[PDB]
Amino acid sequence: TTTVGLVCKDGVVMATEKRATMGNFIASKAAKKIYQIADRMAMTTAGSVGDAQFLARIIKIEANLYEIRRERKPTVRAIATLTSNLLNSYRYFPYLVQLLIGGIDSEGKSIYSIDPIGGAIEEKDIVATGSGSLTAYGVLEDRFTPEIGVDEAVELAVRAIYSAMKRDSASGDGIDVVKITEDEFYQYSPEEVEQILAKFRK
Amino acid sequence: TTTVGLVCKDGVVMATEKRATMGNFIASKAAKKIYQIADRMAMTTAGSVGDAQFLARIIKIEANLYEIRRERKPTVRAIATLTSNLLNSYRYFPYLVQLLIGGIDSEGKSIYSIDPIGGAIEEKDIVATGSGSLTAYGVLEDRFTPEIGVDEAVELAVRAIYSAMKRDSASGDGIDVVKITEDEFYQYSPEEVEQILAKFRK
Amino acid sequence: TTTVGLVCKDGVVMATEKRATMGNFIASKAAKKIYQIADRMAMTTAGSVGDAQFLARIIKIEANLYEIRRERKPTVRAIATLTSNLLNSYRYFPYLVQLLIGGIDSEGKSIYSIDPIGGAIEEKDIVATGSGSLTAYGVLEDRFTPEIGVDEAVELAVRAIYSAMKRDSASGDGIDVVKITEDEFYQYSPEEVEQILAKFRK
Amino acid sequence: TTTVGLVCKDGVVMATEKRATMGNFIASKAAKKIYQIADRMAMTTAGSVGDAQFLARIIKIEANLYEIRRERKPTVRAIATLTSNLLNSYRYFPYLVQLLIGGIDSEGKSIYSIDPIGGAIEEKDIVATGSGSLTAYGVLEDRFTPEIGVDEAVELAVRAIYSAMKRDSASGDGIDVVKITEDEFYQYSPEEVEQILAKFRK
Amino acid sequence: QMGYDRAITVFSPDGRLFQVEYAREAVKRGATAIGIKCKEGVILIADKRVGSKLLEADTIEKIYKIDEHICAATSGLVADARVLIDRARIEAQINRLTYDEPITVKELAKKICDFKQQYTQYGGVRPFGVSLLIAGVDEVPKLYETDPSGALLEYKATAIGMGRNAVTEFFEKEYRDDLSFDDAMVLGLVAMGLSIESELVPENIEVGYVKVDDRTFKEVSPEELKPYVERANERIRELLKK
Amino acid sequence: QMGYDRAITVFSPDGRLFQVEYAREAVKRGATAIGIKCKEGVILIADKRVGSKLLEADTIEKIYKIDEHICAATSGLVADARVLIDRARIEAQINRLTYDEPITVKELAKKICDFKQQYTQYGGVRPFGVSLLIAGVDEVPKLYETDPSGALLEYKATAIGMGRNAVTEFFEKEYRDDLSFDDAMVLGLVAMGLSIESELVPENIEVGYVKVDDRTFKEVSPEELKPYVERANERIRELLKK
Amino acid sequence: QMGYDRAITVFSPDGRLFQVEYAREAVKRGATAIGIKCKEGVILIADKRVGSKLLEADTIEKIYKIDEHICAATSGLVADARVLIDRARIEAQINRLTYDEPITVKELAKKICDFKQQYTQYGGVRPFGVSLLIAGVDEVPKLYETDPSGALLEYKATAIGMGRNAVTEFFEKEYRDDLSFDDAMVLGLVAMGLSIESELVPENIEVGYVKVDDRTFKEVSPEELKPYVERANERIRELLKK
Amino acid sequence: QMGYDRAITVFSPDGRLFQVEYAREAVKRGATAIGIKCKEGVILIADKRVGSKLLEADTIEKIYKIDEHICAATSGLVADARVLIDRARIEAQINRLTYDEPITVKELAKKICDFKQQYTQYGGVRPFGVSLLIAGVDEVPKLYETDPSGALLEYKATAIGMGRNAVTEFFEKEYRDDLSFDDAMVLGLVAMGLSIESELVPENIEVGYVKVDDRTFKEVSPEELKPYVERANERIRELLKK
Amino acid sequence: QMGYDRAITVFSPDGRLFQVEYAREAVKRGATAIGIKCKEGVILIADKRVGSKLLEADTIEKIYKIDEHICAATSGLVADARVLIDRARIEAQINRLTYDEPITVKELAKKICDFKQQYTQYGGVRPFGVSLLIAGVDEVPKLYETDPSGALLEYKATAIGMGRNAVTEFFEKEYRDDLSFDDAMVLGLVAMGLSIESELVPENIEVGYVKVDDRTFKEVSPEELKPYVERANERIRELLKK
Repeated sequence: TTTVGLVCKDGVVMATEKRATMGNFIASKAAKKIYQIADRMAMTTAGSVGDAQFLARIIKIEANLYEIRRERKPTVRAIATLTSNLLNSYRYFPYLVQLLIGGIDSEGKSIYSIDPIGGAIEEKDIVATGSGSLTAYGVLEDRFTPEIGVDEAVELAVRAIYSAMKRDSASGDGIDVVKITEDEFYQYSPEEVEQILAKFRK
Repeated sequence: TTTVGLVCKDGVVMATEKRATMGNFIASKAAKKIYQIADRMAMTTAGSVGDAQFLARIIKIEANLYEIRRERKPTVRAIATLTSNLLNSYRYFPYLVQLLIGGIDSEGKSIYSIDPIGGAIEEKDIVATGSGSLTAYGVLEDRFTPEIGVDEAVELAVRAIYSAMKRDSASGDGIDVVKITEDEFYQYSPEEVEQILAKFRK
Repeated sequence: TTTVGLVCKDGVVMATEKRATMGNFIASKAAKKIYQIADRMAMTTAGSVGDAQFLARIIKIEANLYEIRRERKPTVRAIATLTSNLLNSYRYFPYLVQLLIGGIDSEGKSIYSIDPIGGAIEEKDIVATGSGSLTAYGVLEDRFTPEIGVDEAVELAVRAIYSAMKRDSASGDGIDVVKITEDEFYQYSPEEVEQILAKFRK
Repeated sequence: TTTVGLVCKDGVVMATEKRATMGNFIASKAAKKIYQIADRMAMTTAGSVGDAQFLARIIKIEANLYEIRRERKPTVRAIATLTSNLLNSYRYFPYLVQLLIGGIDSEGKSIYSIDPIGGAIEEKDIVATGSGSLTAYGVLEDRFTPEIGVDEAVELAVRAIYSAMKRDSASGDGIDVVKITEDEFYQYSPEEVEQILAKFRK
Repeated sequence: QMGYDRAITVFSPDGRLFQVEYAREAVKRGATAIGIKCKEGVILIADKRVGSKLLEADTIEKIYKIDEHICAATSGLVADARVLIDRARIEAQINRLTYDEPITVKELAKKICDFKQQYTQYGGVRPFGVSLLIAGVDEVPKLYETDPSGALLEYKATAIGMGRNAVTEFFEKEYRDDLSFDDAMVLGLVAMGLSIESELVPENIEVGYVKVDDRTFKEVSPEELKPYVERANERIRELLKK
Repeated sequence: QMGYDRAITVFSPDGRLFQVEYAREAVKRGATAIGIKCKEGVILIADKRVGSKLLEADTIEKIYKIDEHICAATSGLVADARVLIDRARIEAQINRLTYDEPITVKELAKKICDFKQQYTQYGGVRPFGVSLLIAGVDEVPKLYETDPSGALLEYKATAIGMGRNAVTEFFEKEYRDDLSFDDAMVLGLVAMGLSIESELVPENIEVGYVKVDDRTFKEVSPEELKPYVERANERIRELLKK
Repeated sequence: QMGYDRAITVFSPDGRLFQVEYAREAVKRGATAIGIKCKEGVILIADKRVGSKLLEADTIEKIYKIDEHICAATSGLVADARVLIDRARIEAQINRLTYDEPITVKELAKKICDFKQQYTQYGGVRPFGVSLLIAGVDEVPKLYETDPSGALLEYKATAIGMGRNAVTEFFEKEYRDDLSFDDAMVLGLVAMGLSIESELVPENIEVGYVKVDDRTFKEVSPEELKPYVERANERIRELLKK
Repeated sequence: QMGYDRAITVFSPDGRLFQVEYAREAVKRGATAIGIKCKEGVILIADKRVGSKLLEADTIEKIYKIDEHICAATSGLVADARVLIDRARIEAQINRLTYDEPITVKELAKKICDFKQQYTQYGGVRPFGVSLLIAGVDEVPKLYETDPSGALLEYKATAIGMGRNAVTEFFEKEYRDDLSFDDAMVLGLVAMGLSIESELVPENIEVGYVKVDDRTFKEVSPEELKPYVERANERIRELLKK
Repeated sequence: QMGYDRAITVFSPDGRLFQVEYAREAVKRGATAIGIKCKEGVILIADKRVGSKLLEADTIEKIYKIDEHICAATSGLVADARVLIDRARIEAQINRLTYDEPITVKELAKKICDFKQQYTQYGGVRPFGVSLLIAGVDEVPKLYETDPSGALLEYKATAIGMGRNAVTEFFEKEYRDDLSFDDAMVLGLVAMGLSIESELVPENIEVGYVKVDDRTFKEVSPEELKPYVERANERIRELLKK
């Protein structure tokens, strides 16, 4: 599994692989990995499939509850830290997922990288998370400009998961890319993206 | 062990093996592994027999209880969410059954898989779960049209399972097919199902 | 340990082995392994002797409470299902026993088999959980009929545990069989039974 | 995975190596793994990002609490002793961590080492701690004088870990130093630090 | 005096519980409900007439499916109904969870009585002042009344609520055990109509039943309801010419 | 006079509990229930007539099976009776569970006395209003009475409720230590007819019994009841002639 | 004087509990809110005029988000509303957790009705002296009122507070079930005008709505409300002439 | 009245909670505390007067730091106030624990309303006899008042305490919505000079504030207090000749 | 007045609480205890008068030890003081546990007063009826009076007990914030001699004091009370002639 993150100045783009592989065993075919926390906020998970969906629904519900309480939308930081707190409370259950929680809030664009022991940290650069992560970081940091479209941003995130995939048997296809352009919450979804990576072949 | 779910133009069909063998143990050849949750909702279990049944009884009691109390029918989404919460909370008494809850509801037709570790993912129109899964995907996709009839679907469901049982030395000779055509909830059951694959010589 | 059970044309007959060991002593010399649960209700058990002895006392008592409370004798379905909850509880204690609970009731004649993790399941034919179960299923289907009498049933049941006697280390000669015809609750006990396995000779 | 710390004569200087990696995901390499408890207090952790930031949050919240409730700036020992008590509460899951809490208070300048399961013990002007501990002692103690200012102290800490870095294999590139001279709370971060060490290593 | 009436723990020199006695009168304040048993099933007729035209005429519902084959009417406070019925719904399914078998009409009605019996013995609480009629067919048809006190009395036709007094007198002469399902349905709306002493309209009353050829709760639409209410209205007219 | 029925944590100046004496006068505000011990069995008769003819014959219907050899009838609140009776049934099966010993008639009555005394002593709850006749043959015939508070007294014939006093006075003349099953059954039917000041009909009482020779509960059947009405009524006519 | 309102646990002899009929009076003394249903969504309209100009002009609030598709308004103490609205928001969101479907207007109302009724039964806690309006479109537009009793009443149009009695009579004449979205918002803006006996300025009313087509809660901006308010002023002034 | 004022649970037939009005007269026993909101910052001015000269006035203070941009003031029991505000300190800190982001002034107000509400609801406990003035800037300046039950009113010029009524009259006239932070500081000392009924000495007053630009708490030391008080005195004396 | 003094959960119509007022009369009933603060320390004196000689000549204990530099003294209910100071002692130890630093007198006083306020909240628990004068030096000397009401007040000189009022009027004239350590204790001895209106002997006073220069509480023997006692006795004599 691998999840990638990057900060563009027109938006926040993160990506997933939705067909995660054990090594040769699969039980997915449209298995969810991208969770819509708001129009400006996303949770992209790498890990176990199941633990992430259970954790995502808790978080979605409280994100809305929090909007309604302060009459003021959550920051990206606030939802990241909420998940850190939940993860430690439920460490007496076996819920293991490493998360990337990113989006847009009024302070700007930012990403927070969370591990299942807690922690949220600001990165306004490259971030990636999982065990396709090492390969993924190699492509991404070099080809990062922080002055990049949200159009030229999707091509790079694609490229990153793709390189990981051809040197992992743990990451498969299903490649989804989410873009948060500050007008809408667009999910390109597997179908189109599998054809962008078709042309990174011949 | 294996279970399949496909969505037709006018129905949903799912299937189980109805005899479960593990080593060379037979605990009954008339055992239940098929649950009628509501009118045109069913639940099809893969995994171990006994945790399927115990967990199952409870979901039925919920299904009535939510209908009565709201004055309107539970969706597939309503109970899919419901099972996944129940599985995550009970990790003092976990259950090792892999569900596929499907049927016809107000939203239309759709089938969600619930992992034995919890969490509800949705599969678009094809899904296989269990050991027989890898081969089963390719069995269903071969004739698959979403405008496949209930009649051609029930037939199609039988070949996916029929590949899994003969290949293993610890799978059963029993099979159950569940048809949900909205004007019926037909339970094909071993005798009727046998003669469909009696054409395939084994 | 193995159990068999079969439903007759006018009653039900169930049977267990005798001449077994627990620790370093014989665990059956006049011991009960078929317990009378209600008036025309029984339990045959395959597993831990003394856990099965203790569970009989509880279920027996709750059957009487249903009868005394509601002025209506219990159905087989009631009782088994209540067993299922208790087995679910007793995963934190030794309590592994494989249970068949059969008899006559308002719905007619039936036997529900309750798994080691619990799960009632209908059988209106023959059932046997056990370890001798597969061999038993061999012998059982051969003279089973739905017009099998209550005295043609006792032959069959003896036959199977005699073929399983050589395949297990817990089964000797002279065994328990019970007929429950609704105008009888008659328990043959070993002596009669030697004479019923002397019609085969051996 | 190493920390050092030294009293100046006009502040507290502590340093932390950036890199924490778990598997193929680098948690920190570009991001914070040093935390602000208070304005005049810092805490450096040798160990995991998740455990460090979640625990630090606690120490931070009771640090602001102490200050507000009692209208008096906290002593170093108060916070120190408080972190120790916390580590007693959660001791059932990994919380083992090597901490230095220091900074300034009314009685002077101090740094206190908290042992991983509890306790707090003190260090006059030189501490280490970490896995590079042996190597760091040689460096800090050698170049220490009793007239040691803040300027050459931030340099001194960089040399101690970067010499450690070679005897370790766990430890990799990047370092954060913090200077709490009382008039500024600066987090130097890798970029400044590497350029200072461009003379003391090449 | 009189009472000794400001505690629930106190029995007065009468030997009654005044508290409890005040709460049977709180049933009466709630709107009428009419229960009627025949040998072909059990019909339950319930008043869903509340308010002028500020409120909608459909007002939930008031004849709640409790179980698969058991339904109940309420009389007394609607607020009191909500909570007694929440618990009642759960209990109906609870029997199915632990036995996987039908709940008895006798047994449901006893444990609906029991919840409030708890609230009658104990000193920290009041019973709800509500009387539910418990009508169903598990295997023979039965009609009971549950009482705010917690008394369980099997009826064969009855009323409770506003119409309690009115309908007993009516049923001394009219109620027979050789009546038809159709005759019972019609006779039950006449009874209700008498309670309100007015002409019926089929839009502000709901009739549901458990038959013995079904063993399932059913409910009779308002499009269906019209002819039964209309043959009722002649008989209300005869009565309101006397 | 008093104000010590206002509590149940108190004693009055005569050292009495007036709360318990008005829970006693709740029993007297319920329809009678009568017990007879003979030396051939023990026979418990309790009223089964209630309300208007629009209530089933089989509306309470008091003489609940508790155990295989123990039946217990009631007088008082039909609401509190039910919970007690259910508690009586549970206590008897607990005894079976923990001993495999069918509970003694005496020891069952004792465990009931103790249960109702928790509810007498505690002030956050009230004492029951109900008196039960606990009856059976453990290995000799026994009839006890458990009181509103839970006082255990052994009787050889008793009654409880509104009918109570007349039937006591009657036994004081007629009842003989030489009594047999046939005579007893007749005797209690006569005794029930003085309470109600009117004839008996077959189904307007229920009678349960435990024989020595069976040492098991059997309910008296209506048809078996019939010859006993006819003989009992002989004496009834004579004693209702003024 | 009474003492039939000393506690919530003492019924009146008439069979009513006085203390919730005084919590009903708690709502009236607070200011008005009107919920107005059409066939194209629902509108919710509430006082914000409160006090002089010391108080903030846009003072927060009567018009609360429950969800982003179900809204509520209150009358009574805005203490008992504030914690109750905290309880409401959680309650809708728990439904969203365990069903991944939004709460229906009817189902949220039922849960508030149970919640209220919890406090009503114990003597150790008082129920809220607050009433709530629950407005949504699940997929049928719906309007309810949940009482301080924890009773559920379905409404075509409803009002609570000071202006309750004026708005009722007013809608008895004018309101129809086929009013447009535009008509139904405006109609209730006259009624709201009448409730305070003054012209409506856009800074003393907060108005939100749930539309059927969107199914998304949206709040009417001060000056976007201004033309709807302006058309209402003609009729409100007219009617204050009399 | 004279009974429905002897508990926090009872309502009156006017539907007033008199225990809560009484907790509010407790507020009026305490010294005046004054808040102004302006668009460049918010001002908190507390009375810090000592009544004997053997008192040490550093702890007669109202002003409590809560968050690093939220200060607050208090009036009511001294006792009630310290425990309440300590809860609020924790609550503000907790919010930073689970979100990593300082608490909003509004959320803190909702949380501390809700804390006081359980204590108004539960009969076993009395309410906090205190109101807060919660003043901060979160991104946009805020001023709240909490009532003893937990009710929330957003202000723009306000006071609680003895002088409240007169301070309310003062800001009716004087307080304008265009006063600079400097200008409004003096105006708020003129409001405090009026209510205390003589001119002020900086030793008997304490000022704290939150401005928008600085977004910090500071506390005004007696050196930094004087230029403002000097301006204020001039006008405080003039209003004592009206 | 009535019914505003028989519980702790009720306020008066004026925002006073007459129960809590009576706990202040409880402080006033007992013996005087004086605390006098100076710039070199803080001197805490409590009357060790005995109303008989049979009473021990060092009666345990008019001056308690809480920490190594913190003491307190009592007036009012002496029963209560034992309990109350046990709490204070554990609280100073608890802070040495969790911060390794002794407790500041200000924050200690808050904690003790909070424990009091907690016992005000509950309806079945009455508050401590005792005032303690907590004295210590943390950085500069500090003196606090803790009241039965839970409220703290800091002083420059103070008294409590039946001599409270006399010594406010006395020190008001006489106290100055420029006494030396010796001059401070002597002036405090004069205050004790005034209150009791007889001369002092080392047997009707217990003195301890706290030095800045030692940061520690030390306890004064009868021998070394003798110089201070003689010097003081002259001023007292002159005061009891006028």
